[PDB]
Amino acid sequence: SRYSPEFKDPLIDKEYYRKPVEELTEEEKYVRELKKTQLIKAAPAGKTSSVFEDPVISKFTNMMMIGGNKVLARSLMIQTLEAVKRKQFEKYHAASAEEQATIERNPYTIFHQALKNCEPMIGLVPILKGGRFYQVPVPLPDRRRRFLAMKWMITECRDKKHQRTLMPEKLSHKLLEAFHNQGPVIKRKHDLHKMAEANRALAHY
Amino acid sequence: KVWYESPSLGSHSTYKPSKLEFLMRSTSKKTRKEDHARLRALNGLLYKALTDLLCTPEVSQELYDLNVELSKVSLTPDFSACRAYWKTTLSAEQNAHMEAVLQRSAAHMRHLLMSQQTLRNVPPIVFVQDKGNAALAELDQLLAVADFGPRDTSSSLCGIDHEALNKQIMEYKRRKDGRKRAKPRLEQDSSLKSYLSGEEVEEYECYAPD
Amino acid sequence: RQFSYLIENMARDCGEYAHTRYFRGGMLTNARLLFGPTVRLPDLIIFLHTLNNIFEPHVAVRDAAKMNIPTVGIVDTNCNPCLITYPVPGNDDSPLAVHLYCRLFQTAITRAKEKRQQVEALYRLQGQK
Amino acid sequence: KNRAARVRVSKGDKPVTYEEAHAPHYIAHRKGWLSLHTGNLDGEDHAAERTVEDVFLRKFMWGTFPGCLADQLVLKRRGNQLEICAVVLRQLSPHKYYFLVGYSETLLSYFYKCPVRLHLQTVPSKVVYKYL
Amino acid sequence: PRQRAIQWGEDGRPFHYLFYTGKQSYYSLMHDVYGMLLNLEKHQVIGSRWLIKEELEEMLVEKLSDLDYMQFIRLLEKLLTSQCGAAEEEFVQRFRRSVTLESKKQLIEPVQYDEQGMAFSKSEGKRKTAKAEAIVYKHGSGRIKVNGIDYQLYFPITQDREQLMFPFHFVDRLGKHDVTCTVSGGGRSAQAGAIRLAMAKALCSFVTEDEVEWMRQAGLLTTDPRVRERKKPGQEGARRKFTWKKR
Amino acid sequence: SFFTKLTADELWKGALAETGAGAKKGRGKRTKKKKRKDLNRGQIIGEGRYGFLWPGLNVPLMKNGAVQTIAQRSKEEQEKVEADMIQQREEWDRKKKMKVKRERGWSGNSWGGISLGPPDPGPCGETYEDFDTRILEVRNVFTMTAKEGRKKSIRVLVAVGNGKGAAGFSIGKATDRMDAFRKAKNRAVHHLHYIERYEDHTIFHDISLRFKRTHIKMKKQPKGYGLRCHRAIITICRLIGIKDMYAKVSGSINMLSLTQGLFRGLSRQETHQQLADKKGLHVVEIREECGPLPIVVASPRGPLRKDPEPEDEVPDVKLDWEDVKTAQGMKRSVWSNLKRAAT
RNA sequence: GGACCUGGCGGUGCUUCAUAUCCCUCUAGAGGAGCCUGUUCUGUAAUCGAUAAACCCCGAUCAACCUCACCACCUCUUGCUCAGCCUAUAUACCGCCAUCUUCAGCAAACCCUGAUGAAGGCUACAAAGUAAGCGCAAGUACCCACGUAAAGACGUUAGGUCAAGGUGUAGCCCAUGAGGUGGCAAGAAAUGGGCUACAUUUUCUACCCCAGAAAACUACGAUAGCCCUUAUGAAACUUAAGGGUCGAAGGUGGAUUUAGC
Ligand SMILES: [K+]
Ligand SMILES: [K+]
Ligand SMILES: [K+]
Ligand SMILES: [K+]
Ligand SMILES: [K+]
Ligand SMILES: [K+]
Ligand SMILES: [Mg+2]
Ligand SMILES: [Mg+2]
Ligand SMILES: [Mg+2]
Ligand SMILES: [Mg+2]
Ligand SMILES: [Mg+2]
Ligand SMILES: [Mg+2]
Ligand SMILES: [Mg+2]
Ligand SMILES: [Mg+2]
Ligand SMILES: [Mg+2]
Ligand SMILES: [Mg+2]
Ligand SMILES: [Mg+2]
Ligand SMILES: [Mg+2]
Ligand SMILES: [Mg+2]
Ligand SMILES: [Mg+2]
Ligand SMILES: [Mg+2]
Ligand SMILES: [Mg+2]
Ligand SMILES: [Mg+2]
Ligand SMILES: [Mg+2]
Ligand SMILES: [Mg+2]
Ligand SMILES: [Mg+2]
Ligand SMILES: [Mg+2]
Ligand SMILES: [Mg+2]
Ligand SMILES: [Mg+2]
Repeated sequence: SRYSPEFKDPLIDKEYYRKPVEELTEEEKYVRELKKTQLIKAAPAGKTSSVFEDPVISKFTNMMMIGGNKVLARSLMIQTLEAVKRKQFEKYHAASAEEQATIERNPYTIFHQALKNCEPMIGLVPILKGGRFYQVPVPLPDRRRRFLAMKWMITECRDKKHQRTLMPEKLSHKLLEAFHNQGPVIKRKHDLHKMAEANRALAHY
Repeated sequence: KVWYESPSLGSHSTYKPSKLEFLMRSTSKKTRKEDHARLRALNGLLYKALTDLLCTPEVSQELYDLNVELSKVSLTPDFSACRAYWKTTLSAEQNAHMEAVLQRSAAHMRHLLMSQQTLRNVPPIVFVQDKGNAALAELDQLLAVADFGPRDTSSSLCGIDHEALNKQIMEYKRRKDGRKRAKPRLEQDSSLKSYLSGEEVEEYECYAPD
Repeated sequence: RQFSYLIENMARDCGEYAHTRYFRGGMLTNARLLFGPTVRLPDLIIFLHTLNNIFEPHVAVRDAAKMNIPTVGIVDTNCNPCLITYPVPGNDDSPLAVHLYCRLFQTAITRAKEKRQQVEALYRLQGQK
Repeated sequence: KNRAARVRVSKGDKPVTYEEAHAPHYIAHRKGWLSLHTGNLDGEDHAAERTVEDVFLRKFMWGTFPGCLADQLVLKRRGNQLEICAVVLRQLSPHKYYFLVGYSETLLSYFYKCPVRLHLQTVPSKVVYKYL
Repeated sequence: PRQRAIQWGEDGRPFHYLFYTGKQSYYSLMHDVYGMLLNLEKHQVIGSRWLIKEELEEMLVEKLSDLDYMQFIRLLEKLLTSQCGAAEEEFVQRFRRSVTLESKKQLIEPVQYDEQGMAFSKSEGKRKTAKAEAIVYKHGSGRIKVNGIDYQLYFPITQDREQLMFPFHFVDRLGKHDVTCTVSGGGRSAQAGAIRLAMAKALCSFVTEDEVEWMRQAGLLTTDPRVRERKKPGQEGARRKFTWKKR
Repeated sequence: SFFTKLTADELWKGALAETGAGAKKGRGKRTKKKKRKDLNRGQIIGEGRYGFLWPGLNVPLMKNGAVQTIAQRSKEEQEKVEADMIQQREEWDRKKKMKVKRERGWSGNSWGGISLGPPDPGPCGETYEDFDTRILEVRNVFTMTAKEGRKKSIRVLVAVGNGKGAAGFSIGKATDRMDAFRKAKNRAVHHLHYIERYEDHTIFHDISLRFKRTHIKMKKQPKGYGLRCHRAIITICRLIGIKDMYAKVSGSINMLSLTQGLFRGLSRQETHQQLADKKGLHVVEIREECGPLPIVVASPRGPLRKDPEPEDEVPDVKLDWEDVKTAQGMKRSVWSNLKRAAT
């Protein structure tokens, strides 16, 4: 890294700075006087203080990026969010006053809940025993569960089964499926859990 | 002494196991042969001290009723922490009670351990519930919460790469169609003969000299 | 080390030398390398304690004999006086004992240096006349 | 292991000069260049000819002052002037050094068609930087 | 090298009473510090650092071990905790160096005035090979000109425009300043980064001192040192190696 | 091509092949070896095949007060210059071939007994010209090493002495034999024993001692007896200054044990003056060549006892069967009392 | 044969480990297709060297003639050279390097312990080690004090190179030297590395990111084949560029495997 270990990561949070002094604790008062003597890394081009900043969608965009083409990756993302919103406005206008209350039209709420429905609680590890391989179940950390939900969704949309369908239509269709606990990605979660139940007797390895 | 060796020269040295000594120590220095012994035996002493406190009611009434048993006690060589292990109970409900009382007792127990002036300097003691196989326990907690959804070759056999072997043959078919070693000590030298042969390889300054 | 400070002051005051610190291998037997080819070694080494901190003889006792330097030493009942040239059986632990020794040697040394100056001065005054 | 122009360590008995003691990576850092001319600057010509001349002059002076050179030559070119600066020993008689200076300056001036001057600095012995 | 002159006279007697320790200067210092700690008993941080071992090895003109240095520092710390007087304070400061505590406080550009009397500040920024120079006016409507062009025409990519928004938004000053900046070199993203840094530095002239420290801690006033790494010979890229041939 | 030529140092470094895998492990042996020759040695600047005489370079600049001009030796006189240089070349080769040999030791291929000269002068203008050095043992020690396998080092045992009672010995260890010689001989001069000698030619009394498994029995002898001792003892006795002694070495014949065993016994011998002082009596020497004349060799410095030494009718001293068997004519050996060179 | 020391080894104990790494985990690949290129094998009258790690777009930042050292034929003999030899030997070498090294050690001068045995030499509230050299480190180059370069001893593999040049030893001298003419430099294949692809995050065009079309047997896909031009050259079925024609395998690739903080 071109940053010496002395450089600290920047904290981009407007609220963190406007917080009054009186509310601060003696520990939080020390952290603030300390950072005034520390070197701070330049803020990356990715994240800003904008009110529309979403770290989860920004991460999903990077996991879709091919060969540093962020413009294309982000274009696909915003086209998916627009395709999700238009599909829900079409379902909303076609519904009755009672069903309309249950129809979600916010694509960020759908995107977040769609991924949370795909996160696998437990996973498997390929372990070797006596020249023979047997998988072992293990709890998954929070980072790993969130990463696997985004990798399974992107992998499913890149599958060759989809013929000539553009990515914003594929991803929007899969997100709305997972939002309703349906789809291939939800099945992958269920299969991983079901396999991790058939290997419970192998938890001692 | 016994078959167990006790030859150490600095046997009269006053052992100083403190956190401050570790900082004032040569970095090159490595633990000597009988240096581990004092650690192995000092760690055992901590086990003895802790075990008596648990079974004596005077130390604490709550601790005595628990009847905790110490599985293992091993201090650290750093002199910063001490590792103590107590055996868990079957009832998870009962496990919570023991850990809670032990967690609060530890702070006082440390001062009680300082009552042994010989062992006065006691690093803060860690207590470890003996969840020796918590992998199944943690896995089974998630495994009940987890959502499963709606519920419904020969290469090794022989031991040789028979495929790879028959691939090299096909390519071939297409193409065509001891000594003595001298003892080192007895190696002969001629340095003395060269030495006895002989080995002979045989002022004033002026300005404007002439 | 209880008396390191006291001994260093006594040496400085009498105009002599003190070594109360960790004794490095070869200070006496390898002095020319450590100090230089023209280094002058001590003519007399006085041990106020003949044992090191692991209760073994101070290495300089052996090394003083190797370099043929006479040694004066306070020798307690757990010490080995064989190689000490002028041993003095006495308590080496009590501050009153150690303070006494430092006063006696300091005074003996200071008196002998003043006596040397008196004799020299008299020998010169008488020489001219 | 790199070999180029590296006087390898011995038993502490091999005297080396300042130049010999510095590997190539120290060129322009701790040691300068033994020849200075304009041929290797950007946009300059005749680097090939200046280089051949330098190789000859070093061999010529080595064999013309045999056993006398105490260090590498320093070659300086200004305009059409060629200056050869050599550190020599004090073993040869001064008459022989004046003969060889007159002879070498004349012969090299006619060979390379330029005014050539030879500057000799004498030292009692080879200057030792360190004993490797 | 200031190797001390011969440490003895013609008669061969060393000058210093601790000569035969081989470390007379170090042990003479330890002796003086230990003596001061005794006299006090009989009587009874950010600004500076301790000198480094190589700085002690020059004050004493001797070679020191690492543990020798520690013992001397542990003895000075033990002297501060005591009720040290003025005489015991000049001595400790001899071994306290003035740490290069130049504040991390950002330097504020001067506020200039144009022919019409409008206050503005000027600063510069660099990102990769892009170099930007920005003029931030004290008062304005939120207009940004990049090489004479509207920022949304110059930066058609939405991410580049967010970078220009970041400094003003973070201090709640969208629509309050006019900017005219010039940028050359680099690509579109690097130019957006260079303009971001230039505008942030110039904007520091029109915000409170606390706001300038908040921009610093948000990473808005630091030049990004991340530049392209050179390719090395014998490998495909700056880090990528050629395929290790199948054996 | 002129530009492909190299210097003599470059040419010899290649031709000699002293650095290389051959010379690393002595993988190559050298019965026939390329020897470096300095080819600029007898060469005069200005002298060439054509025989030109350059004024100021190879001939004098001024002759008869006038500057000399360029001249060329004629074919006949130039031919004699070339011939003279060839003879001077073969003459230089002949003189180098001649070298003065060194006297062998106990055997032709043995290092034992060879003199190494005096120890080197100390740093502070200290000198040991009066001391002679002798080699007692040169051993090749082989050390097995973690990464480098079997390595070869040298252990040397040397003795030093001035011939007047001051003598010592030291071990030397170095990779090179000459370095091991320098270490041992210089160290030995700092570990000198003083050995008392009776009449500066023999020991004061018979000495019988054991050091480890090496037994040494020494007998005081009269003048003219010579050194009839193990060859190593002879070497050490010449360094000490003992001229007449018999010694027999039994058990292990370990050179180091024998050397330090010998010095231990010679340094703990009681002189006649010490005997007189210890017992406060006269020490009276009876010589058969001087008849019944009593020769007082030592008298006590302190008071002289008045009570005679008790006369135990029979002494309880332990005897050597070899000494007794010889005195009784029962010792038969073809190897005893053989004629040998003066020692 | 006894005792002991060192080394090696243990289907030897314990302990802590590798940070783009031993395994898992992350990203893009290789292994499948075509093509380019090296090597092997085979072929040919027709080089040589590298060739497990540490060879395989390697000596070559480069072979149509030349280069060239090869083959066939012909020719010259004090020969471009006070000759010549790309003749053998890198297991005689210098020179320049690979490799562990993505290491931290190496070699001297002393001192002390073991009875002056092979051997050993550290404790910081310190118990025999030490004044110097080399490497590391520091410093320097590049945009910093970060990073990347550079550096990296001794030793290991008789590692590579006698064909860069030089050279020891041995050999040729009407020939193992020198010159001319023409010619080989292929593919039954196997394999390494790379390139381009298999497409929809794609294809074509405009633009350089607010577009319009294309989108499966007239799609994606050859930098291949064939044909014709142009460039260079004395010489081009041959080398390169362009155009035309042609529209193939390939539908994202088993074991295995490379690189990256
Ligand atoms: K072993
Ligand atoms: K592939
Ligand atoms: K080589
Ligand atoms: K060669
Ligand atoms: K050769
Ligand atoms: K490939
Ligand atoms: Mg005592
Ligand atoms: Mg390298
Ligand atoms: Mg790349
Ligand atoms: Mg013989
Ligand atoms: Mg392939
Ligand atoms: Mg080949
Ligand atoms: Mg080959
Ligand atoms: Mg080869
Ligand atoms: Mg190999
Ligand atoms: Mg041809
Ligand atoms: Mg050709
Ligand atoms: Mg040929
Ligand atoms: Mg080789
Ligand atoms: Mg710099
Ligand atoms: Mg650096
Ligand atoms: Mg490098
Ligand atoms: Mg370095
Ligand atoms: Mg080989
Ligand atoms: Mg050759
Ligand atoms: Mg031929
Ligand atoms: Mg097509
Ligand atoms: Mg084509
Ligand atoms: Mg043409």
